[PDB]
Amino acid sequence: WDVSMSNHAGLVFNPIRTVSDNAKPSPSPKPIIKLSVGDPTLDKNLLTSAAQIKKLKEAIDSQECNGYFPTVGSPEAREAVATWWRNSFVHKEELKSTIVKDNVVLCSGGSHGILMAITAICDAGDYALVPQPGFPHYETVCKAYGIGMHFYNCRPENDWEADLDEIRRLKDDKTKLLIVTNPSNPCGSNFSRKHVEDIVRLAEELRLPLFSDEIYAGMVFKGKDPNATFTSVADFETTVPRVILGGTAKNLVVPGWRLGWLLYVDPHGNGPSFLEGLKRVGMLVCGPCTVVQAALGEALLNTPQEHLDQIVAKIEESAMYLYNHIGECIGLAPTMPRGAMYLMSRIDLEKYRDIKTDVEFFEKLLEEENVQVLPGTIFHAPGFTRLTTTRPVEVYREAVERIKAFCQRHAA
Amino acid sequence: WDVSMSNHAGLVFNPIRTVSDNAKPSPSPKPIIKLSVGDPTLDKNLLTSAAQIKKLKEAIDSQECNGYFPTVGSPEAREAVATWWRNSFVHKEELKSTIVKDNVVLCSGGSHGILMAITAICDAGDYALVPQPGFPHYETVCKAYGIGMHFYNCRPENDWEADLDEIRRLKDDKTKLLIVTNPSNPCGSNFSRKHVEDIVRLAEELRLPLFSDEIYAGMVFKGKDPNATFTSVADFETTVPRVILGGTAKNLVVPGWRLGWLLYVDPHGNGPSFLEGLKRVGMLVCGPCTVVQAALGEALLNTPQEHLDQIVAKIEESAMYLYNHIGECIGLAPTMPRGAMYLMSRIDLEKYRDIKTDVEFFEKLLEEENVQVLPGTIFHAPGFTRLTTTRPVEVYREAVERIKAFCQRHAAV
Repeated sequence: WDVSMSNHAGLVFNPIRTVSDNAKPSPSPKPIIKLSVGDPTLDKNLLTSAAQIKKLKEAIDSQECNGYFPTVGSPEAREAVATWWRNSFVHKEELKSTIVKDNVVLCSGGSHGILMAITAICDAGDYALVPQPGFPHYETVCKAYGIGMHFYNCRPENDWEADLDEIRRLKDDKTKLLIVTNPSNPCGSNFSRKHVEDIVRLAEELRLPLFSDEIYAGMVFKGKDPNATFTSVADFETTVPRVILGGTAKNLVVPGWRLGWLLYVDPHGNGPSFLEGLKRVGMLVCGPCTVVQAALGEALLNTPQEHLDQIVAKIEESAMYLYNHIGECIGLAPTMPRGAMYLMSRIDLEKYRDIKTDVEFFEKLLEEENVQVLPGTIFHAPGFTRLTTTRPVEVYREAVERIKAFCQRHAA
Repeated sequence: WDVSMSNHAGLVFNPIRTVSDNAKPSPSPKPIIKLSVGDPTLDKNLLTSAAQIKKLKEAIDSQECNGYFPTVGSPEAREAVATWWRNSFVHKEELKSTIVKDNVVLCSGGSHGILMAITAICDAGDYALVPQPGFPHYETVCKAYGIGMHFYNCRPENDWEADLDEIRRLKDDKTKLLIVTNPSNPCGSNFSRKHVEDIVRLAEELRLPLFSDEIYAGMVFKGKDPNATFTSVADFETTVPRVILGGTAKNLVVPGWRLGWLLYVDPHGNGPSFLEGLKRVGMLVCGPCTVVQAALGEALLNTPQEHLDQIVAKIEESAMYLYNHIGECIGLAPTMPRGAMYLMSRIDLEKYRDIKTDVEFFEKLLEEENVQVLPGTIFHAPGFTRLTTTRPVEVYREAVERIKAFCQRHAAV
């Protein structure tokens, strides 16, 4: 008997889980404080809309939403996605007619959407432009499908904006896709209208289709500036074929319902094969849970904008509290979180005597204070650490007290 | 601007969708009758359990089931699958210990389960042994990943049993997997215990992990033979590492909920890479809907057997109506359905004057009587036609009448 795994399976790696699963249990007799899990439902402080809950129960009770829906998603669900994106993130009235239900492909959460978007257009040997720090799943898909990766930087000095010139010099004859993430995981950044327009213009110039992971669309803190807003790559006049990832996992706090979508925007028809590929690849898995698709119209169009706003407003409160108090710990210099559910902090390793790496920082902090953060190395950001900002303030107060004490202790 | 789809996306093909979408709208005024659609929820004659739906609503209201669950599935859901399979299809007492929750990997319906099984162990250039007539998704996944297929025959004359000597003659050095389906789509067959045991023996002789698609597990008619029973590949003492596909899509008639599972069985530990491959491949998509997973304990372990049996009993009544009347049409010689939701009928094309293939039969019957069946060539079985059997008896009474007219009209004297 000589049974081995495939090479395809052999190449599948999720850095976040590897570090998590391999974390040694802490000897410290202190109730663990996890700050590394990007799940917004952990404390029951952020709830999903009542409109969504109610419709989901009615679709189940009607017994007419249990059959097979088309693999791309039901017409009704696809129209709700088109309508919500149009109304919410498309401000120029002339571009509103470019967002249509027929260019919407449903998927089984964000990870499936990513898998579909990359493998619809890239073949083994082809290259994708991926951000760093960046959400680890782009690399997970590329590695397993033998797709090359060119990492372009997002610099903390410029509020995590992308190094447009680095993208420009890296592009080559094998590069078929440009991936951007905004708002960002793990940076917690929110691109300004100018920076998004420049990314779109660069794609145009470079002749690259654009995959924009906009799953945190609209989750922008408005407390420190009520004029702050989200800029979708959909709100621009351009000849660039764009594929936008959206979903309800983050803004409606139901990530386990595995509902997300791919929105293709290409009014001048420069990449119709992209959309065709998306439909082809979706036929391997066959779409998301139909009963959840039936509730989507209601969830997006019948949920008051205030419910969405209050979720973000609670995050902001915890994000701002965390940012203010983390700075106070020897060696930790936080970047300002503008939205999403994360806070990225710089670790000044020279201010410690035993700690030499961001990974080492993670390891010792967990071991001594039973506080779990993620090492920036996982996201291709040595020297930084990722913290979640979705837990109640009371959790961070306790956690920062512990991080402080540990920081003072390892100080040089 | 040169945006071209990848080769992977360009190799993805679904024969059922192609035929259905390219079907010409019929000129006949008679209301359309579709016997081609494999969805059991169409007429609302088959309903899912109250236990399942209730727990689903309770899980939603609780709001403790909306977060992330491990990608292999929640422990509770994995325990329910292990417990329900042990309790239903594993009869030898000593073998019950071999079915455990840690060897269960949840997935997003059957289609996803097949994708994970085939790509977890086969690379481009490797071959898999695939049945014919067979469920198209095996080929869909294989063609798309550049995995070669050795087709083995399931013979109509032997009750659609797998031709074991042809399997043995096709196995080669690149062959990494043996795929079996039972009960079958589209044959409607149910393997006797004896035939399943030789499938297991042959898998052992060729040293090939077995992937058994048992999504219709337990859906066997008990009206002709009351001693009839489903025999899962789990119920045998063997060295063969087995991956079994199971789900709620067919027995609990909720296919759209996208819930299925892979059950790895390998007590002598001859292929642990296979289970690991399953966990790996699943990290790309990240599991099924958590709210659906949270209702699975209740669905399998709290739905009375009477409900499951009653669904099969209604399918059986429609299946037996179809079988006893389809044979009255000139040229249609039906094989007998033992389970699942399908009926496979032979088409003796020599008995007609204008009809040469089964695709012609499909098109002309559609064009003239507005009755849509599936051409057997889709499943790699020319000269046959697949009919669904889950619709009410009234649909078959009118459909047979139109087909009998059609066949008499094109019959060669």
